[PDB]
Order: sequence, then structure tokens, then C-alpha cells
Amino acid sequence: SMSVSEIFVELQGFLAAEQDIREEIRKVVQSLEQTAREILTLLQGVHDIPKRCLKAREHFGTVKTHLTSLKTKFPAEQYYRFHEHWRFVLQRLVFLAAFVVYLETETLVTREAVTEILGIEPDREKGFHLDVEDYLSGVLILASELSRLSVNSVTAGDYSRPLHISTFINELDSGFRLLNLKNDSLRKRYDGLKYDVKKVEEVVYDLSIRGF
Amino acid sequence: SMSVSEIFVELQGFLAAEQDIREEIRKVVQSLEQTAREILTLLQGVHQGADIPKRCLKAREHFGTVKTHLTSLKTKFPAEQYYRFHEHWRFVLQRLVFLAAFVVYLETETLVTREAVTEILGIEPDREKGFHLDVEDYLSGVLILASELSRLSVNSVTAGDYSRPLHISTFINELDSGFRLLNLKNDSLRKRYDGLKYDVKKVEEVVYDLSIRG
Amino acid sequence: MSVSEIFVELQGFLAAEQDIREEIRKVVQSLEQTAREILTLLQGVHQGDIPKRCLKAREHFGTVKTHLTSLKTKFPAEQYYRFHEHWRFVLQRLVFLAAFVVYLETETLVTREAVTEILGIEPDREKGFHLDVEDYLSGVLILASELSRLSVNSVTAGDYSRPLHISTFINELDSGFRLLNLKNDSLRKRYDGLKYDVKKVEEVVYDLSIRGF
Amino acid sequence: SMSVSEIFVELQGFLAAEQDIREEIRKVVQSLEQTAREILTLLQGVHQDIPKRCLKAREHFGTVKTHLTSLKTKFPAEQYYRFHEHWRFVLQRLVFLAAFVVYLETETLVTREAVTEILGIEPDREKGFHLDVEDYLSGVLILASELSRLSVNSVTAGDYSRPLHISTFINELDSGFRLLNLKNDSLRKRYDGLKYDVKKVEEVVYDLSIRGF
Amino acid sequence: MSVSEIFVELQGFLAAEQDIREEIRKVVQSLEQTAREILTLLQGVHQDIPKRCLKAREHFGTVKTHLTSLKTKFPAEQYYRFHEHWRFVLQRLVFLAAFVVYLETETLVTREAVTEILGIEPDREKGFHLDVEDYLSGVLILASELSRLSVNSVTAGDYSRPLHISTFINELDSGFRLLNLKNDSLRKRYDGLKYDVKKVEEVVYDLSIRGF
Amino acid sequence: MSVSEIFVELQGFLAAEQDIREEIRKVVQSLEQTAREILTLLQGVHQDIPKRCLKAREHFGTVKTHLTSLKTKFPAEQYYRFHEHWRFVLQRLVFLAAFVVYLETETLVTREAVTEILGIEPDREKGFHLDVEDYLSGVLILASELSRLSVNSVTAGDYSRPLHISTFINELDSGFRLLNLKNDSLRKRYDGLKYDVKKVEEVVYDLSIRGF
Amino acid sequence: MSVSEIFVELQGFLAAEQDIREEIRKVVQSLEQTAREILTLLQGVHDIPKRCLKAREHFGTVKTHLTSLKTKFPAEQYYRFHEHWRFVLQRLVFLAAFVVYLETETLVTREAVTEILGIEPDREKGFHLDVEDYLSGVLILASELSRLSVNSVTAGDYSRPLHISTFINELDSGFRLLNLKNDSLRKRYDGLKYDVKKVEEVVYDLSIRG
Amino acid sequence: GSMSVSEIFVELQGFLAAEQDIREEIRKVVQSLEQTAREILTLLQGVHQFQDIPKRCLKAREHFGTVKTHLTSLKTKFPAEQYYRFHEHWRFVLQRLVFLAAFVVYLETETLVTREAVTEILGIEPDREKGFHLDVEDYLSGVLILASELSRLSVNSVTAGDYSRPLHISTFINELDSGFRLLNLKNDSLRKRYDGLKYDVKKVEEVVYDLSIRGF
Repeated sequence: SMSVSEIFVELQGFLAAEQDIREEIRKVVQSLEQTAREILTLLQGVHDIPKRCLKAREHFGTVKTHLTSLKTKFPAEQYYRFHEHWRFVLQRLVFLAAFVVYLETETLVTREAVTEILGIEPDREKGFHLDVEDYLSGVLILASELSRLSVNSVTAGDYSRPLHISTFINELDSGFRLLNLKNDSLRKRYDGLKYDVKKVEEVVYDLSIRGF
Repeated sequence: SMSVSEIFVELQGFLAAEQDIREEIRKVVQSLEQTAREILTLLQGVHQGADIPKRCLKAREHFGTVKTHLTSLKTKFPAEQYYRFHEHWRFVLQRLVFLAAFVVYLETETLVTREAVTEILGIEPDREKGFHLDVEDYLSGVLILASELSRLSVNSVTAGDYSRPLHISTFINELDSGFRLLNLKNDSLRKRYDGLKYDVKKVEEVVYDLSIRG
Repeated sequence: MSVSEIFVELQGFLAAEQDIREEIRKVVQSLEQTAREILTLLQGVHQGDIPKRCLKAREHFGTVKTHLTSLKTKFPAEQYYRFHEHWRFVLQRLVFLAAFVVYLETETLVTREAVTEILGIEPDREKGFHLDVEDYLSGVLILASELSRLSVNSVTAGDYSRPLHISTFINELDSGFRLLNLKNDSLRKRYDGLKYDVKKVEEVVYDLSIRGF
Repeated sequence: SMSVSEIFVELQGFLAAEQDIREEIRKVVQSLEQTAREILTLLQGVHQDIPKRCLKAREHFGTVKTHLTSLKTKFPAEQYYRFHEHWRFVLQRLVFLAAFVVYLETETLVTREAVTEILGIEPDREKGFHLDVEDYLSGVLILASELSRLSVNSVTAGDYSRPLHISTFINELDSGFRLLNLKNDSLRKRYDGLKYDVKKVEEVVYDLSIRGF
Repeated sequence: MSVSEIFVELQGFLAAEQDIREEIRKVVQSLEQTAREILTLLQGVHQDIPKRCLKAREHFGTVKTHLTSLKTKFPAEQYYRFHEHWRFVLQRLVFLAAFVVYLETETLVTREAVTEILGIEPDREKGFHLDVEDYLSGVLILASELSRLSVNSVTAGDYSRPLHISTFINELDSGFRLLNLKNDSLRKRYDGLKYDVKKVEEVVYDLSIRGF
Repeated sequence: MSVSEIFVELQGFLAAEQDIREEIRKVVQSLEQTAREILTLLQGVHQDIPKRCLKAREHFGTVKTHLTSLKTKFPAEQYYRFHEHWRFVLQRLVFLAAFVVYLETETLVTREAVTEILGIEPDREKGFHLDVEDYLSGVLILASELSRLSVNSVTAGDYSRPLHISTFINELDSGFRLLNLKNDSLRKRYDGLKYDVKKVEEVVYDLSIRGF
Repeated sequence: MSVSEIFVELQGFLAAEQDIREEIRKVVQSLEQTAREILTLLQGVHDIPKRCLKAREHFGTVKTHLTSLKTKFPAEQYYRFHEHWRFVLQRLVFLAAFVVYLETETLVTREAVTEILGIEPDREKGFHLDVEDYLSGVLILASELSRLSVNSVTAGDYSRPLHISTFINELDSGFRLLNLKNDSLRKRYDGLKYDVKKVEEVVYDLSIRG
Repeated sequence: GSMSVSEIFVELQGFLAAEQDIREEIRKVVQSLEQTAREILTLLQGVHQFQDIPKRCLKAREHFGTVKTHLTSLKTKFPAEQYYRFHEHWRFVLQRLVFLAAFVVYLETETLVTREAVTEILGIEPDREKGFHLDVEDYLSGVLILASELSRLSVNSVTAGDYSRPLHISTFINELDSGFRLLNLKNDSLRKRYDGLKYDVKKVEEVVYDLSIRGF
């Protein structure tokens, strides 16, 4: 036997506590997004590479700290309750992590490797996980970056990179065809990959026909 | 060092598994939504020449069928991942809070407490883990109640009951004061709270029409 | 076969199909006209002799029967669903109008099969031109909106009893729709409209009861 | 009269029945779309042995035949056009992929009927699962865009002869469509895309000629 | 002719056409001002009407003037070449003409009567016509004004006018149903009429259930 | 007259007009087909030219018949009320005629010469005219066709034609510069001409740098 | 001059210009804040002479800020940097007009608005109040008054709406005189008819009650 | 005194009509300008077909005589202090003129006309003078238009057999690109148009490349 007023003062209790957790998260995500912009401007200078990748990995130190700081703000089991607060930045980081590995190794960073770069735990560890959907978004962002690098690369006199970028992006595309995407955001962004494919293939054509 | 091909075949396995989980969820949500429609049609007979305690007993028997579906639903996804698949049952869970609050109102002229809703549904309270009742989902159901009550207030007078509207008016005015205390943030919830003022207005106006008559 | 030859063949097939559609359009124009006439006729009820109008109405449905048997001659009966979209709008109007006449006469919901009979169509067990479930339901929702209007207009004209019957009727339709688990989007959209018709009609009755009638 | 309640209870049975039909179709279409995705990755490897890809490809068309026979069981044959939209997309991809194999084999445009045989479907004069003309032409339009892309990649791989064949073939396709008097909007839309494919392949050819090939 | 000579010629024709259009514009500004004046004057009824209708009919003297002036600006047989310049104001004037007639007579001005008020010719006479489509638009705009008037009428204590307006508007609605509109703008504007019909019948309802 | 009566009259006028429109469609259908055929015929040149040019001109016999036929379908003085029904096909026909004339004589068909080939009248004879905006539209279409031809010409090994097409197109560009364009569809299409100019200029560059 | 010299000079000027713009924004932030404060406290009407007084005290803060704003850029270049303060200046016109309406049930004249804001008339040079900015303020006013009309009712004041009706119908009659040409302004003018309709309908509701 | 709504609005109508008249007067002047501008353009663009340039450069400077008269004419139409209120009316043509001025100077001296020199060619005043100024944003727009015209020229120059011009145009455009790199552009029209420069840089360097691989 609780009156409606008692019921609502109780609820106000819970809501204020939940609201506080969300505010605490927002602040850390501010810091995360700034470090993330910093990592981006840095890597987008490639448009001395090993130097940028070294500088960028120093910056993932700062990400590791923020991420451990983030886990402190909310209860581990409620990851998906507050997920949308950091969905954007976390996808950028996957992007930037993959981008670094691509510039170092011409290879696609494995999902587990991305967790390790960021701090963060794999699926079989509980506590802050990396979503399959967030990883794939980061990879599609990568592809758009790479198609852009391909054109700037011919600009700067590098005529070998675009051919590697071409084969790589065609790999990603075959990759996605294996998936039967259902998420709308994700099928949307996948639709953009076909334009990146087209652009990069056309860059290599331009190079093959030249000199002749 | 996995090739990109190898990476993707792996993800496909994961994605396929999750998608089957979501398809299994949907089918139980169909069933839940049906039972809920059936509990609605049943209680909404109160809007005609209104036997109420009869309606309230047949309704509570159907909550048996709800308890059963919810037990079945828990079967379809891992308990800890409630918030991953929550959106699939957000709608019907809210309807079920509404329906439960509606039954409790008709019996007792009172607002069912959150915990009592969980009991009616065969769901757990917060300190028990496994399938929870969100605060936001509880509140949404209450707002849908308000709208159903304002309608009832009108149909009440038509059916010759001129006392009920008075009761519904103070009830609604208490819920309004209730939300006042809350400093709402969720956008879907603040949107729907904006609707409660119209219900408040409609009910007060019913009461005015009554006081003016004679 | 060369590509050229393949395409001269196709042009043959599309030309034929385009002729069927054009033949369909013309008859649907006549149908739509007849439907508009039945509508202006019935809609007189909004000023306050109704059976007069249902009677004039029914005659026009003689014209409807003609146009429909003429429609059946324009396309092969088994391809009903390939050309359905041409008459979707007018068939839904006609269901509305038919239901509207029956309501005015008997205060009841015309059965799907009685609509078929009134329009000179065949039921489901008879093959050749059928009345979709989805088209029937659309016409019923159109009726609900027309009746909520009438309920208002009825009070203006001094009839204080009709609105009470319209309220129970519409509340019955609402309870009917609840049973269905709608999937078609157009139809779910339209169903969302019904709750406003319900509200309007319930409020008319309130206005009457609170002033004693 | 049948009361509104009774009418609606009846309808609910019909709607549930139709909804099961559609859900049975969706499942088949998933498998179908998968098989088609596999066929596609398989043939898209040419963008970097051809007869080998064409053999493995037609083995998968086995899987396709079994899925479409499986599909005809899910709905009543005479109702093709009512549930057509469920498989529109994948049927068009299948035309494309069929056509694509035939091009790689014989440098020619698969006939519509040939596409029928390959899929284990019936031609127009047999009753049951048909291949629309409109879906056929969509598949061929899809083919043209694949070929224009192939023409480009063909050059980078060092094949300077294939682009010239693709050029005349695409020009034949463009000639063909000009014969048709297209009326369907989706189709007219996709036809507008062909002129870009034509332009691209004629420009590949130009790039090769001024460099003497 | 070389292409040069061809083009200098065409520039001549275009400049000519350009000037005809500009002359049309200046008159149409005058027309639109006179129309605005007639509107403010008539729109006083929302707060003596045989006075308003008089001062209004004097102004249609100024309208006749501008229209005869409009005839001199272009070749009469090319009406539809430059019709779009005055389409707006011609429909306003139809509306204003119909509005005056309604406040005097409670009736719908015929199209031939509107032509007379404006100093325009009827279809059987050649030179400046009044389109069927333009007439119907004016009538649609009239319906909206009358639905507003119905509401203000109640506020000012006149409980009879709304009854007449409701009958009128229902007659117009009956009228349009007979038409098989094809023009998009016109079908579009016809869709508006159902809201006016609704509003007006509801005003009357409000009156009936309170007894008037 | 009652409103009822008024509208029953207007439906009559609307019906007669809709009918005129329907009759125009049907002949425009035929016209559009004949126009497609002349095109398929002429576009063979992208792989015996005076053969095609002749075969074309006999097809303009069948357009002459379709245009005299169209003049049957509406009252001559109302040309601009029904203009939008043949705007497309009229412009294609301008194009096709100019195209023919260009292949014969490497020159721009004068506007009056286009009127003659179509069996229509000049501006000084009344009855079915050729709009200046329609002719310019045809000419701009021609320019696009010619830039394509310039490319295909090289492919078929003709290394003189592009130089002719290049000065031709440059003359057209100098001509539109004289006009002060106002209609938007035409100024829109004029913006396309710069690309054709660029295309053909670069074809010639290609040729010059490899010596022809 | 070589091209690099020319461009290093241009850099000079753009930087200077960019500093002027940045100095402006910081003043406009302050301005927009004090404006929100004048609004939140006036919309409290949803005791009036007290509110109108506290409101006029806050315009003190506005005068100082606009004086401060004039120091950030050369006066003759008013229209170069006008778009930075277009929004807030129109809000202030609205708020000024709103105050004057609550006080006097009348339409603040343009020159009275300059006086309230500590701005100069057209015939003085240095910081002016645009005719289009004034008209936008007045259109904002009409929308606020239509909301006020509805809330006035819920608070039991059944005479105010009738005043608001007459007022807004006056405005409408005024705009009808204007031959607007600016698109933004014509766009907002189209909004006025809805406010007119709303207010006339509130009065309707009152006359038929009950 | 104190005014009714009606009185307020009648006054405002006076001001609006007056401003609209100012705008209408500006347009008529701008038409003239735009025509003179087209003529200057058709005259210079003759270079795309070369041996005769200093003649074109003179006739062109003759026409700038007509431009100066129109602009002195334009300044009468509106109050000098209100430049930015009516600026958008002549933005387009003023940028054209910047281009056409910069173009003649390039053909004469192979140099980038200084901003003040263009003001002198148009009969306008420099920044320290008050009355009709040349915006820095408009100047740069004209320079960008120049770049695209020079890239076009580069290509046609090769066709006409002049293989030394393209190498001059190359270093020039590359100097332009280096210039903009120094500016921190903020205006969106300008940053959009800058984005086009990279295409003219690309095309002119490609021309240079084609030349070198054939020994020139």
C-alpha cells in the first residue's frame, strides 16, 4: 500500500541515479572523441608514415586510460543500456586502429587485435566488449578512407599503393557478400562500399593506361 | 594473422547466430502481442453499458497466458543480454504495464506499484536478475493508462455514471503531480508526457460540465 | 537468336500488355464516374427521404454491374493481380458506397459476399474477378470516416438518436480490427485513422447525454 | 446479416492464412538470395580459368532449381502476381547471373526462355511460375553495368581485346532497348543507367585506340 | 548563314520577348496592389457590409483599367505564353469577385459574371480570357475565406450566417465531385476543401447542440 | 444559375479539353516512335553516311504526316496551352534534323530550315510554330551527340572529323555567349555545353600530341 | 609582386578579418544569453508590471553589450558582419515589442525599439535597426501572443484573448500593405495566418461557452 | 507623437518600396556590366584557337573603359556606406571582372595581377579610400576562375603547337596552389571553389608529363 506520490518520489530516486550515470559517461566520451579527432588529423597527414603510426599509437595510450575510466561510470552488465553514448566514437576508433595497422602491414586488423589496442576485453572475458556491428562499421569507414588515399597517393607520386588498395577493398567486398546483413544502418553503409570499389578500380585503370 | 576472408567467415557465424536469436524473439512477441490485444478488447468493453469484477477476473486468467509466454521468451536469448534485444518487446511490455495498471485501477481505483506489475507478469523485480521491468517502460504504461482513463471519463457520463469522472480527475491530477517531481530526460518519454496535459485538461472539463448541469 | 531479334520479340509482348492496360484505363474512368455519382447522391444525407437516396443509389449499381462485366473482357481472368492496381482505388470506393447504402438501410455492416453480389462480381469459390480482403477492409474504414461525419451532421439536423447507433457500430468495427493482426502498411496506416473516428463519435454522444437526449 | 464480430473473425482466418503463405515464401527467398550471393562472388572473381568459374557456377544453378520448385509449393500457382514482389529482386539477380555466365561462355545474350530452362522454371505457355518480361530486362540491364566494370578491369589485367567485344555487345543492347517503348517507371529508371554504361565502355575503347591496340 | 549570324538573330528575338515579359511584370505589380487593397477592405467583415461591397466595386474600376492596360503589353493570341505571370493575381481577383457577390447575394458568382466585373472577355469573343482552372481556384480560395467567416460570425453574435455558409460549401463540394480534375495544382487545392467543409459543419454542430 | 448548374457546365468544358489532350497524346506517341527510329538509324554512325542521311529524310516524310495530323487535334491559336505535350519530341526532332544537316554539310541547320523539314510553318504564317527555346534545346542536344561522335570517330580511325567537331562546338559556344539566357531549363542545359566543349578539345589534344 | 608575396599579404587581411568575426561572436553569445534571460522571465506570464520592470532592467545589460559590440568592428561595415547578430537582434526586437505590448497593449514603434536597445536611428550613422529585422521581431511577437491567448484561457483570463485578437488582426492588416520581396520574410509572413486563425478560434471558443 | 499600427505600417511600406527601387536600379546596371563582361570574355577566349595576343590585350583594355563607366554609374544607385547590403547583386560579375583583368595581365606579363592593380583597371577604389571596394573573397574567386581558364589554355596551347606555354602555366598554377595553402579559408563558397583548384593543378601537370615523355 503505497500512494501515487510515494511511488513517484521513489521513481524520481531511480531516474536521478540513472541520469547521473549518463552524464558521467558523456564527459568521458567528450575526452574520448577529442583524442579520436587528434588521432585522425594525425593519420590524415599521409594525404614518414612509420612516424605517424608511432605517434598515433602513443595516442591510443590516452585512449586506453579513458576507456578504463569509462568502465568505472556504469555497471559492467548494463553495456547495451548505455552503448549508444559511445557507439559513434567506438566505431571511429576501430576505424583509426585498422587504419594504423593498414599503413604498417597492408593488412586488416583482426577484431580481437582492435580490442587489445584499445584496452578493452574480448567476448570471453566480461566487461566492456567490442560489438560485431561496431567493428564492421569501422571497417567500412576504413574502406572510404582508403579509396581517398588511393587518389592522393597518385597525386604525391606513389604509383604502387593504389594497386594494393584495389585488391584490399575487393577483399573487403567479397567479405561482406558472405554476410547476410539485416541491421539497416549497417546495410546502408555497406551500400557505400560499392562506390569506393568503383573509385579505386578506376584509379588503377588510369595508371595501367598511362605511359602505355 | 587471419586473411580477410577468414575474418569474415567468422563474423558470418556470429551474425547468423544473433539473427536467429532475434527471429526466435519475434515469434514469441507475436504471441505476447496477441494475448495483449485479447486482454485489451476484454477490458475495453468497460466503455459500453458497463459486471466489472467479471472482466477483471477473466483478464487475470489471461495474464496466466502472459506468464507462460514470458517464461518462454526468457528461453530465447541470454539473460545478461536483456538490453541488446529489449527493443523487440518494448512496445508489448509497455502495453502489458498499461493493461495491468488498468485492471488494478478498475478493482481498487489505485495505481499499481511497479513490483506488483512484475508479479502479475511472472517477471522479476530489480534485485533478482534475469528479465527486468525498466523504469521507463513502467512510466510509459502509466501514461497510456491516463489516456485510457480520460476516454473512460467521457464514456462514463454517457452511460449514466456521473461519479466516476470525479474519481478519474483526482487520480489523473495525482499522476500529473507525480511526473512533475520527475526531471525527465529520455525523448520518447518526455514526448509522451506532453500528452498527459491533454488528458488532464479533458478530464477536468468533464467535471466542469457535470458541476454546471442541473 | 541475335539480340536484335530477341528485342523485336519483346516489343511484341510489351505492346500487347500496354494495350490491355489502356483498355482497362478507359473502363475504370467510366467506373470512377459512376462511383462519383453514387457518392454525390448519397452524400446528400448530410443535410437531413434517405431511403429515397439508397433507392436511387441502387439503380446506379445497375450501371456498375455493366461496367464490371465489361472490365472482365479487357484482361485474362487468371492475371487479376497483374492489373489489380488499375481499379484498386475505385473498387475500394465501391465497397465503401455499398456498405454505406446497406448501413443507411439496415444499420448493419454489409458482408463481403453481399458486396460482391451488389457489384456483379464473383465470390472466392467461383474463379474470375474477386473482391480482395484488403480492398473490402479499406472500404469499411472509409465508411467509418463517413459515419463519424454523419454523426455530427445528424445532430445538426435534429436527429439525436442516430449518433448513439453510429457510436456502437464504430466501436464494433474497432473491436473487429483488433482481432486482425494487420501487416499491409497502407491498411495499418488507414486503421490508425479509425481511432479518431471512434473518438469523435464518442464525444458526440457525450455532448448529447450531458444535455439530456 | 452476420454481425460485425462474426464477419471479422472470418476475415482474421483469411488474413492469417495469407500471412503464413508470405512467411513461407520469405524463408525460401532467403536461401535463394544466399545461393545467388555465392554464384555472384564466384563470377565476380573475373575482375582480377573462366571456363572453370562457369562450370562451378552452373553447379550452383542446381541448388537454384531445387529452391524454386520448393518455392512453387508455398503458394497457389494462379496467384503468382499477388506474391510476386517477394522474389522480384532475387529473380532479377538470377537473370543477371544466368546471362553473365552465358556471356562469359559464348559472348552472347542469353534468350529469355534459356534463362527459364537454367532456373528450372516454365516458359509462358506452360502455366505455373513464369519469367516476367520486365524482370528479364532488369537482369540484362544489371548485366550491362557488370560488363562496363569488367571492361575497365579487363584493361588493368592487360586484356586489350575484351573491351572491344563488350563495346559492340553493349551497343547492341542499347539498340535493342530503343526498339521498346518502356512504360514501367522502375524499368525506365534503370534504362536511363544504360547510357552511362555505353559511354564508359566506348571511352575505354577510345583510350585503347589512341594507344594503338 | 554562319552560326554567328544565326545567333545574333536569336538574341534579337529573345531580347524582344524579355521586354514583353518585363512590361507584363510592372502592370501585374499594380494589379496585385489593387487586389491587396480590395482584400483588406473586404476582410474587415471578420470584426455595414453594403458599404464594403460598394467601396469594393469602385475599386474594380481600377482593376478594369489595369487589365485593359495589360492587353496592350502582349499579343492577344499568345495568352498562354505569358499566362503564368498573372495566374496568381487573376485567381485572387476571381476570389475577391466571388467574395463580394457572396456577401451581397449569398450565391456563387458565375464565371461570365466575374469576367464582366473585371472587364475581361468571355470565351466567344477572343482576347484576354478567364480560364476554367483559374475560376475554380478562386472559388476554392473563397471556400477557405467563408469557413473562416463562419467562425468569426459566431464570435460577433450572428448565429444564422454559419447555417447558410455550411449549405453553400456543401453545394461547392458536390459541385467539384462532379468534375474529374486532372490538373495537379487544382486537385491539390481541391483536397483542401474537405477541411473547410469539416470546419463549417462543426460550427453548425456547436450551434445546434446549444439551440440556435 | 445554381452552383449545381454552374458546375455541370464546367464539367462539360473540362471534358472537351481533356479529350483534346487525349487526342494529342496518341499522335505524339506515333511521333515519338518515328523519332526513335530516325535516331537508331542515325546513331549507327558511331561504328555510307549519305546513305543514312537519305534514309533519314524519307522518315521525315512520315513525321510531316504526323505533324499535319496533330494540327487536326487542337485549335491553332491555342498552341501554347497544349505545348508541353510535344515539347520533348519537338526538341528531339530539332536535334535529329540538325544532326542530319551536320553530317551532310558540317553546318548548323537554320531554324527556318528545320521548320521546312518538319512540314511546319515559320513565325510569319500562323499555325504550328517552332519556339526559339525549343530550337536552342535541339542544338544543345546536338552538341552532346557530336562530342560523343568525336570520340567514336577516333575509334573508327577518322582523325580529321574531331578537328571539325571542335571548331563547330566552339562556334556554338560563342553563339550562346551572345544570348542573355533567362528561362531556367535552357540555362540549365547551357551549363552542360561547357563539358562538351572540354571533351572535344581534349580529343583534339590527344590527336595533336600523337601527330595526325 | 610575386604570387607568394601577394598571398602572404592576403593572409594578413583574412586573419585580421577572422579576428574581427571571432570578437563579434563572443559578444553575441553574451547578448543571446541575456536575451534568453529576458524571454524565460517574460514567458513566466504563461504581477505583469513587476515582470515588465525586471525585464527593462535586463535591457540595461543589452545596451552595454551592444555598445561593446560596436567597438569590435568598423561602423561603416555594418552589413558585412550583420549575419552574426541577425538572429539575436530579431529576438531582442521581439522581446522589446513583447514588453511594450504587456505594458500598453500596443505595437512598439521602430525608433522606440532602438531607444530600448541603446541603438541609433537611421539618421545618425553607426549600428542601425534594419526594417526587415524589425518586421521579423513583430512576426515573432504575433506567434508568442497566439500562445499567450491559449494560456490566458487556462489561467482564467477570458478578456485578454479578445484584445490579442484585435491586435493580431491589426498586424495582419499592416502586412497586407507591405509588398514583401525578401524570401525569409515572406516565408515568416506566411506563418502569420496560422496565428490569426488560432486566436480567432480561441475567441470562438469563449463566445460559445457554454 | 505616438502611432497606430496602420500608421507604423504605411511608413514601413515607404522604406521597403525605396529599398526595392534601389535594388531594381542596381540590376539594370549589373545587366550592362554582365554584357560588357561577356564581350570581354568572347574577345579573350579567342586565344584558344594564339599568334596575335597583344592585339586582343589592347581591344580588351578598351572595353574596360566601358566597365569603368558602368561602375561609376553603379555607385550612384546606392549609398556608398551600404556596400554589403547590396553586394550580392554584383558578386558574380565582379568576380568575372577580376578574372578577366587577371587574364589580360597573365597574357601580357605571365604574372598574377595584384589586387590594387585590378581596382585600377576597373576604376574602383582601394581599401584606404572609402566608396566601392574590392573584397578579398571576390579577388581570390577571380584568381580561381583564372586557374581553370589557364588549365584549359594549357591543353589548347599544345594542340596549336606551342609546347613551351604549358610549362609556364604549370609553375604559375603551382605557385597559386602554394599561395592558397597559406590561407586558412573560412567562407564556404570559397573553400568549395578552392577544391576545384586541385583539378586544374592535376591537369596541367599531366600535360607537362605528356610533353616530357615525348622529349620537349
